Amino acid sequence: GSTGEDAHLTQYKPKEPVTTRQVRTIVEEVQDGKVISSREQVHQTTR
Repeated sequence: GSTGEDAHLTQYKPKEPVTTRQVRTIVEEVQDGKVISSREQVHQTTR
């Protein structure tokens, strides 16, 4: 009987009892994936 196969990430978000940083507000924006219109490209199914 062959063994199974899977994957996982060893890294994880550390949960501290108290954070020094106030973290009043956060941001997350990049140039990539801007999506100006996404109409120039043409896609269709194999049918």
